[PDB]
Amino acid sequence: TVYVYSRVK
Repeated sequence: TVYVYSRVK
């Protein structure tokens, strides 16, 4: 679920 945490920024 980190894929998004890295995509957002």
